[PDB]
Parts: sequence; structure tokens; C-alpha cells
Amino acid sequence: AMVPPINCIFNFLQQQTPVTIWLFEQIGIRIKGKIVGFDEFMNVVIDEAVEIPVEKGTPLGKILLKGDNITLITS
Amino acid sequence: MSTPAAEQRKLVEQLMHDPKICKSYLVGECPYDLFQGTKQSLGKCPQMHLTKHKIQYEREVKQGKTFPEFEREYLAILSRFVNECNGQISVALQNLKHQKLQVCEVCGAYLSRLDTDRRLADHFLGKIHLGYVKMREDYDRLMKNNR
Amino acid sequence: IQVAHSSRLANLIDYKLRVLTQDGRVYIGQLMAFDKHMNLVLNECIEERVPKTQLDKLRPRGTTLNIKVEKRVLGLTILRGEQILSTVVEDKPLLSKKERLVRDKKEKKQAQKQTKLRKEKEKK
Amino acid sequence: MKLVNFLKKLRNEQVTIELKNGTTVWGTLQSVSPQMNAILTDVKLTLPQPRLNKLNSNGIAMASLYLTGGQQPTASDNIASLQYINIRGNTIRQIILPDSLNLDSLLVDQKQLNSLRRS
Amino acid sequence: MNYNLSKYPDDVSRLFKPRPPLSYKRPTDYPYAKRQTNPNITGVANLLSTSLKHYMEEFPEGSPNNHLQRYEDIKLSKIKNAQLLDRRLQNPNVDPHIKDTDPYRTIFIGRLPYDLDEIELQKYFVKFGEIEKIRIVKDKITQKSKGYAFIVFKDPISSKMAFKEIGVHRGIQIKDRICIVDIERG
Amino acid sequence: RYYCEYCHSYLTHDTLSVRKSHLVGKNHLRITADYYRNKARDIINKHNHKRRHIGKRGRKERENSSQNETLKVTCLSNKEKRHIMHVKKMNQKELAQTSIDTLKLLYDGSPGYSKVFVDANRFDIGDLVKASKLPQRANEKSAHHSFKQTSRSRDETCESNPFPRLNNPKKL
Amino acid sequence: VSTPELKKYMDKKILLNINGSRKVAGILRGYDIFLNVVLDDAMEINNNHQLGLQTVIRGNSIISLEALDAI
Amino acid sequence: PVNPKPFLKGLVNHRVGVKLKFNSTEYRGTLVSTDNYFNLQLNEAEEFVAGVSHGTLGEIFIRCNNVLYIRELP
Amino acid sequence: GIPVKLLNEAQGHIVSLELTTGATYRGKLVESEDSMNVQLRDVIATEPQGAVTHMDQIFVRGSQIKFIVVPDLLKNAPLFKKNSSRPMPPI
Amino acid sequence: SSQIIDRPKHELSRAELEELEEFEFKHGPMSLINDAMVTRTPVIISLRNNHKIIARVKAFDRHCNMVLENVKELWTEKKGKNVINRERFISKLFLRGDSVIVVLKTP
RNA sequence: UGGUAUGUUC
RNA sequence: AUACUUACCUUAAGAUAUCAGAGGAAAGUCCUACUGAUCAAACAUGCGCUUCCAAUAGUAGAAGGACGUUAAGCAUUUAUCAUUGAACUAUAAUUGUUCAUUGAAGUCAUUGAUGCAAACUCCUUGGUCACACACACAUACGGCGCGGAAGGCGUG
Ligand SMILES: [Zn+2]
Repeated sequence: AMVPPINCIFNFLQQQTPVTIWLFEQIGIRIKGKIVGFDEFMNVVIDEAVEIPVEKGTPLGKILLKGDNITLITS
Repeated sequence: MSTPAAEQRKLVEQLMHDPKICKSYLVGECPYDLFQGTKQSLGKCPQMHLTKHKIQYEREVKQGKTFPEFEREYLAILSRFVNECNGQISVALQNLKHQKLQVCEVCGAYLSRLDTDRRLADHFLGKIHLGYVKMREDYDRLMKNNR
Repeated sequence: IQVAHSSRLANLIDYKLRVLTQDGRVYIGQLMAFDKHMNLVLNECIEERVPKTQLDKLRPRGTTLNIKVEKRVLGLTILRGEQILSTVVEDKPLLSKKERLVRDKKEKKQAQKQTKLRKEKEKK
Repeated sequence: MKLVNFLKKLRNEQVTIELKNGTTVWGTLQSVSPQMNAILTDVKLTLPQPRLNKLNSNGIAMASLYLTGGQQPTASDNIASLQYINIRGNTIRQIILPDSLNLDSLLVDQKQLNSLRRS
Repeated sequence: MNYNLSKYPDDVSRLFKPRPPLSYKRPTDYPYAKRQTNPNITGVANLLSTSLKHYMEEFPEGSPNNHLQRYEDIKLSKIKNAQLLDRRLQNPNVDPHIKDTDPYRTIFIGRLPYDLDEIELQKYFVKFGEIEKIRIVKDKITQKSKGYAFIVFKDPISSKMAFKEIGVHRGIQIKDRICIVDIERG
Repeated sequence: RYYCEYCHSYLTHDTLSVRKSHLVGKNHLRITADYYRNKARDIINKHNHKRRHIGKRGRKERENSSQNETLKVTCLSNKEKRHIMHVKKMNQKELAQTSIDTLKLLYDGSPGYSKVFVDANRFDIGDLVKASKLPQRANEKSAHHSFKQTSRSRDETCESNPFPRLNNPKKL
Repeated sequence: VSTPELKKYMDKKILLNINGSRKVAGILRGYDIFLNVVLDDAMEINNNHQLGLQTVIRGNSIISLEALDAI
Repeated sequence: PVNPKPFLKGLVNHRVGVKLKFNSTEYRGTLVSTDNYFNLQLNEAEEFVAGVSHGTLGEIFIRCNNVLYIRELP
Repeated sequence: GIPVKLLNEAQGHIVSLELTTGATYRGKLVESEDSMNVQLRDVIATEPQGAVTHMDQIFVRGSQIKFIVVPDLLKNAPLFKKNSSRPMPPI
Repeated sequence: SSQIIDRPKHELSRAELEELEEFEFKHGPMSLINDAMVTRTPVIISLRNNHKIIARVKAFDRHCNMVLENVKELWTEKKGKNVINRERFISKLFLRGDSVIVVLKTP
């Protein structure tokens, strides 16, 4: 059985499993948080978001993250 | 359909109890869906099918609170196609009765004994034969689970 | 070499082009085909590049600059249009415009004969 | 409104296309494609130095100018004078227009005016 | 090339013998991780205090957008023709000229000849019933006959057959034209 | 639509399955093989001349040619050159398919032979020869050829063939 | 448009270079038409630290995806 | 369970902070209206190239591709 | 268009392609797509700073390709012919 | 109005496409540029190569490409300690839309 | 009302 | 070749120069082997248009190559990281130096690479055309032989 990546992002939403989002480099932060809703374009909204430099980084509350930047969504 | 971004939106829009939900897709394979690709397609499935209901149903089976009248609904679907194609394979056996040919029930169509194993393997890997095979062993498995 | 003022990339089939890419590399070859995305097909295109060591002789100040240019030979390549930056024309085609016309009329004759034959053969 | 249909109207005028390298292309403009593929003819590619001594310039675009084949071998600055350049559209950053042309004749979209009269 | 992953036989696949392998040259661009446009895009607000004031002292008034003027002119002339249409619709009961007897007997005919007569079209309606009144409409600015006329007959059944005949037969033969016919509809 | 300029035939709306089925078809594959055989034959045997730009011979040149002599030209007949050019083309073809394979004959008993020379057990192209075989859908050709296949395994040790010379070999 | 031809790489270990430097190796569980890929038990090869139980990679950032198994 | 397009429709005429991907520049301001491409129009906006606030900005149109994230501010 | 169809002609022949990262790959072309995704087999892989290795198969996303070098006989392929006439397609 | 905004564009009729373009320019984010086109006020545009232009918009477009008059380009160049402010005046200019980052309407 | 493909029979 | 068996398919829409004027089926639509103006294409056809077209009265030369030799040319510069033991200098946990041991990777090259420059050998290409072996020219130079190549412009 295959799990397409829409299904994996939707399982991250449905179980609220906390994700680390690797943005693409030369920015140099990562977003930790929980996925509340995701787009067709892989925009995601994050509740209780933290940004981390590359584990002392700032909190953001709830953000909309544009999917052009995202490199990995890992748990 | 056209641009890839438009194609995904349909899938995600489809990701996001029985009045508007088909049961045959939700139990197993919807037999509307299985030979819709080939020529023997009756047509499109008239009741709506979603992936979100399939994930909810896998959640409901995994928790263990299964409800078997749904499976009785699905068995009521299977019996039509089983009896119709069983009549039709007996029509095929009557045509074969009334250059060596044999009739294969498990596709419901003609084969020859003269042809070799790899061409016959090609025919055995078909939309019609595999839709039939999932249909039939699912039917016999539901019947033996009833008995 | 002089090129016609109204010569688009569809006219310049079989001319020898000079395609420039984003990484500073020049591809030189006979043009075979092109596409909507502007990705070429070049027949005998030879890649050239300026090495980083030779490069500071290009910077603004002898009379003439002499740049040893690292060239590789590749043949019948297709480029990708995303990388192409601009194209310039280096050399005219082998055949003259009149002689190119003669060849095209000949080829039209031979092709029409062959499909006439294939039709009358499928009839019998 | 697409301004590419504005830009196609020019068709015989000395422009200066400033590309994303930093290289600027001055020349008589022939056609413009619907993806902004300018074809200029009597062009003079040049790469402006940054007037501060220590700052270098684009180095890749120096290589690109020399490799066009038109750099004058005695020349001090990076200029390359070449008949017929053809420019893929995504490269253009801005197009310096001539002083003389009247915008209020050219910017009238005939098709927008057409539908707006029709409806 | 000891082996063939292609569909062709060996002799055909030897014909597609490639060139020798490409030589290696050291790169002159940026490695893929180091590629970026400009970061440290500086802020826009510093301009707004100082540089904008020089710009406003230098160019105080913008040039007029005369290209939008033509779109607005066709829009306002559409609105103007709507207002004139409102006036012309403003100027039946006060019509008077067609205010002869009741509209049950009154047939209209249209696209009949401007250069026709009263008596020949009246006889044309008299073909299908007795005539009580007939009236051509001529333009009140200048008396070109408008090609429309109202004929009230002595009976509405005869006028119904007249409208049927003289409209349904492709518009009755006019002096030089096709005269459709129907009821008054006023 | 899809049109195969090798086969010269239109087909209905191309789906990757239908098109991929066509490109491995048998009729298509013999016609494509013929096409490139003919084009390689042409770019060998194209017999076409360079332009000859003929310069006016100097007088100082033309004295020394007057000394030497006319030299006789040998020219064959029509039938003779027909036969001899058939023969020469045949010689170039069989000299092109000639390959030297002696060193595989000489090492035929050596201890690590199967792993290097069988070419189906090699470690670089061992998987590729396995993938190269065919679908092999007509087994009637396989039953028509009644040889034994006689494959060499990789598991051979030097215990088999202890004394190679006991009538097992033939001379070079 | 058209889904990539990775039906033969399913459930096999695979090494792909994200961006130009990172190299992630995992078991391929699913793919999309953008070449998004989700692989279980990922690890980032440099010592090499594991990512997580289930990751997705945006195929915008994948260059090449060679397979470290049978196929 | 809130998706991104309803999230942006919900933030209409509400204070929001958008940070561009470049310099960690951020614009904090009230959201007037948003596109299908998520182009952003901000009113009474202030500019933060670091934590440092440089100024106040009247109305800004922020182009769709540059924004890293959009957050709702306290 | 013609260039993508030329890449489809080269299936089963040794092609060499240079990616946008700088890497070079030379191997058989097993499968190619309309998007230019290519799958090379028995591939010799040269990294940008020059190290060479051997890969059994590789799938490169076709967005990353700079150029592809196909065999040299394919200039005689029939899709380059200008004057060409079709057999009147069927229903 | 709202329903044409929510619907996917491949379904919409041709007149609905033209209607949506007018609607998004009138009541939208690009409406900002439109007001400065009509009220004839200068805008400050910040480009991707770290140049800032001050200009008036003569026309604009779906991709945010815009024809500008009285363009003034401001930029700064730095090596080490050293920094120079360079400024240039151009009369009429086309600006391709992909370079812009932020567009500000001057009060 | 079709196309390509496959293999059998003669 | 026929025939039969299966297996795989059986679709993005729309358009064909523009502007103005007259006519036909108050607003717009459609059309006119209608009429103006602009544009574009083909084909003829010209310009005192512009550039280029190789010795034989000689053994040459021009343009472009070499993935050619001299050639190991001449001048610079490169060839791992961690752990442990031993001697060792020392302001020093032993920073420096040498020898051995375990582990980790590791494109080949060092006759290489890079910088500079020269000679030589050889390939492809061309009107190797005709009349001439000539005292010209300030408005600086009869551009007043036949062709060919490539563009610029004009007319039909
Ligand atoms: Zn074919």
C-alpha cells in the first residue's frame, strides 16, 4: 500500500504529531510546530510555532507558512 | 488535467454516514471503480466516493467498533455481478460446446490451450481478470465468514 | 557576417549559433530544432568556458587580450531552455539559399511520390 | 491588459534592455514574442563597472560577454558590438524606453477598448 | 558495450556507438548551496523622509493619463446614450394619433415602404377585412414615413386573419419591401 | 495524435501504455532497425565530390611534365568492376565483423574463469545480461531450437579439471 | 499531468540529494506528481543523525534519487 | 482544522506581521485585502529589518513570492 | 516538440547529461518522460569537484538538467525532416 | 463576485475571467497600484537587486509589470568600510514584474 | 464506429 | 495476407490581419469574388546601393581548426583526518618536531596541474573567372567586364 504525501501531511494534521519543518537553506531557521491545515500548494498553518536558528529560538504563535520555502516536513 | 497544480487541488479537495457516502468503496473495492477503465464499464459510480471516509473507516476498523450491516450492503452489491457473469460464463460454455479453445471463468472469456504460458500470463494480468479475481475471492471470503 | 533583420529562430535552421547560458558558458553548433520553452538541439556544438584563472585578464585596465578558453567537445546535444540566456549567430549554412530551395523542391517531390505509392499499395 | 502587447508595438526603436546580470543591451528592436523574447539587431552589449575601486563586478557576466564573440580585442571596458542578438524573456529586468514616444497613444489597448465599446 | 539493454539486435546497437566520455573541467559558477539572489535587501522607509522630498520639489505634478481618457469617453458616451434613450422613452395614452378606436381591432404593420401610399396599403388590409381607420407614422422631426402603420378594422377576427396573412407570409409584398404584420401591442 | 515516421502509421490518442506498447512492437522494431541500417550504409557509401578549383599551370611547371612521359592508365570493364566492387564491399564487411578472441580460448581452464569470462557472472554486467534477455513470449522458437543451453555456474572450483591435458584440449 | 515512473522503487532504500549538499536515505513509501516523496526511517548522511519516523520531501528540492538496493 | 485560504480570509482587517524571506525584514500592519496568489495589502504598516524598527509605512503591496510567513499578532 | 521527442529516440543508448549542480552522468537511458525526467542505468557519475563513482541506477528530475548528449547517428532521425507527407489519418 | 473568486479558473467562462481581472484590480491588493495610477501620486518600489525606484505608474499589469515615467533609481554600493550612494534619472521605463518586492504608496 | 499491440490457425 | 483471442487506449477550448468608411440580415452582433489606409507573406523586378570571392610573371598565401608534435619545454605550486604510546624543544594542559600503532574516509594524475611563449607538421575551406603587365589622384582616386555569396532599400 502506498501513502501519497498529501496523506502523510493529513495524518500529521489528524494526529497532531509535532513536526519539524526544514526550510531551505541560506535562510537558516527551522520551524517546530503542529500542522493545523495544509494547502494544495503545500502552504501550511502552524499552531504554537517556534522558529529555531541553525533550540533557544523565538515563539510565533500561529503562522501561515508559504510552501515555496519548505524543504522537509519531518516528525 | 491540464496544469499539475490544478490536478492536485482535485486530490486535496477530495481529502478535505451512508446517505451521501457509497458503501462498496468503503468496505473494499467499489465494483463500479474496478472495470470502469475497460470496455465492460457499466458507467460512472453514482454515489460519491472520498478518501477521507476511507481513512475514517480504517480508523473505525482499527479501533474495533465494526458494523457488519455495511458488509451485508457490500455483499448485496457483489451478488448481482457474480450471478450475471455466472450466467454469462454458462453462455460462454454453451457457445464453446455448440483450433482448440477453452473458456476461462475467472476472466469470463475465451483462451486457447495452444498458446504458451507467457501470453496466457499476459491475459491473466488484466483489468477485467483482476477486477474479477478481487470480486470473486472477496465474495467467497464474505460467504465463508457468514457461514 | 550579416543576418537578415527579420530572421527569427525559425529561419535560422542549420545556421551555426552561439548560445549563452547562465553559468557563463558558450555552446557553438549547427542549429537543428527548437521549442516553445526555447530548448535547442545543436549538431556539433562545442562548449567553451573561461577558467577562473584566465578571467582577470578580462577586467578593465598589451593591445589585444588573449584568453585561453577551456573547450570540451560534445555532439548532438539538446540544451534546456531554462538555462539559455541569449543566442548569437556565428556562421551561415553550408548550402546557399538558392541551393537550399532546390533541395527542398526535390524532397517534396520524393515524399509525395512515396505516399502516393504507399496508398496505391494498401489498396491492392 | 498585458503590457507585452504594449511592448510589441515598439518594433523599430532604440531601446536599452537592462538584464538581470547587470549587462545592458542597447539597440534597435525588432519583434517581441508573447513571452517577452526581444530580438534586437545592431546591438552593443556592455557591462557597467561600479565606479568604486575595490568592487569588482559580475564575473560570470564578464565571461558571458567575452564568449559572445564580439568583444573588441583592444577595448578597455567590457563592450561587445554584435549584429543580431536574441534574448530569452526571463532575463530582462527593465527596458529603458526612448524619450520621444507618446505613451498616451501606445497604451490604448485596442482589445479592451473593443470589448468596452461592444459592451 | 558488451551487452544490449535496447530492443534492437547487436548490429543495430553497434551503430549507436557514442562519442568518448566527456572531459572534466573545473566550475566557474557558484556551487548549488551557495546560490541566492541578494539577501540584505535594505529597507524602504529611509527614502520616505529625505529622497521623496527632492522628488516632489523636482516633479510636483504628474503628467495626465490621456490613455485612460478614451476608455472613460466611450463609457460616458454609453451613459449619455442611455440618458437620451430615457428621454425618448419618456416622450401611448397621450400619443393621440393612434388613439382612435379600441386596440382589439388595431393591427400593426412594419417595414412597409416609406415611399408607399395610404390607399394601396389600406386596400392591402381591405383584402382581409373592412377598414375603420388607417394611420402611417411619420417622423416628427422630418416627415419620412417610418415604415410602420396602424390599421384598425371593423372587426378583430378579420384583423387577426390580416395579421396572420401579412406577417406569416414572410412579410406582405410592399411597394419595394417586406411588410411584416401583427397586432397593435400598445 | 501519435504518428511513427519509421512505420509511417497514425494511431489513436496516445497514452503512455499504448505508445510504450507500440515502440516495443515487432513490426516497428524491424522497421526501425532497417531505417538506421540504411542511414549508416548511406553515410558510408555516399559517393560525392569536392569542388575542384583548377589553377593555370605555370610554364616552368609545364616543361618538366613534358620530359617525364605519359603514364598508362588501367581501367576495368563494366562487368569486371561490378564483380570487383562486390568483392571489395564483402571484404570490408567481414573485416569489420572480425574480432580477436584468442585470450578467452587460452584461459579456458583457469581457476577463476567463470567469474571473468562467462560474462553472465561478472559483477559489473551480470545483472544487465539478466535484464537483457527478452519477454521470451513465443516459446515455440525455444522448443524449435533443441540444443541444451549449458550454462557455466559461478560456483566452480579447481578440483574439477585436475589434469587439463588428459585428452580434454585441442591444439591452438 | 503525468506521475513519475517510480513504481519500481517502492519499499526500497534510496539515497537522494536534497538541495545540493544534504543527502537523505530512507525507504520510499509514496510519491506525487511533483516528485514529492515520503520515506520512513530517514537519516541524513554526513555521526549521521536520524530525522524521524515519517518525513515528506518537497520535490522542488530533490535533484537525483539513486537507489541503494536491488530494484 | 483551519486551512490557509480561510486563515487569510479570517485575518482580513486584523493586525498581522509578514516576514519576507530575505533579510528577516518584517512588516507589521493591518491586512486590507489578499489575492488568490496571496498578494498582500497592508495598511498603517511598520518596518523591522531586524528587531530594529526603522519607520512607519502608509500602504504597502507585498508581492506574493517574497513572504516567508504571515502571523497573527497580539 | 522535437527536442523532447529526440530524447525519446535515445532510449537504450548511452547518453551523458550534466545536471545544474555540476555533476555529470553517463549511462544507458532506460526511461525518459515528457517532463525530461531521466533514468540512467549502469551509470558512471562524476561529482562537481571531480570524483567518479559507479551507480546501478539513477533517477534525475528533469528540471535539473543542463544538457543531454545523445548518440551521434540520431541526426538522421526522421523527425528532423522538413518536407514530409502523411497517409491521411483514419477515423 | 465572491463565487467567481472561490471557483477554480479552469471552470470559468471567458467573460468571467475578464470580470475577475477587473474585480481583483478594483477590490484587491493590486488596487493600491491602481489608486496611484489614477490619483497620479508617486510610488516607491523596492526591487530584488537592492535598487529602489521612485516613479509614477502610467500602466500596470497582472504580473505587476508597470510602465513608469520620471523614474528615479537609488542604490548604494559597499566594499568593506566604503559605501557610495548612486542615483540616476530615467524619463520613461518598463519594469518587468518579477523584480518587485514591495510597492509603497506615497502620502 | 475505430487504433496500436499480442499470439494461434490456414 | 485472412480470421479469431485477449491487452491497452478512443481527445483543453477558441481563432485566421488591423483601423475607418458605404450597404444588408437606438444598442451591439454577423456578413459583403464591397471600398480606403496600414501590416505581413510569397513571387517577379530593379537600383552607378554595401561587404566578400586565393601565386603561376609563380613553389606562395588568406580564413578556421588540430580532441597535433617538440614536451618530463621554461617558471611557480600541490599530495589526508582522528586516537594512543616514545623522545623532543618550552611561557604551556604538553602548542612545535620526529618514529611507530588503531580507526575513518580516498577520481585518476605529479612525465600531473597551473602560468607563459615560440617553432614546426598537417587537415578543411575559396571564381585559384575574363581582359590586362598599364603612371594615377583634391570634389582624392571612371564603383564604365561577366558571374557568385550575403545583407539594406524600392517598385509591381
Ligand atoms: Zn512505429
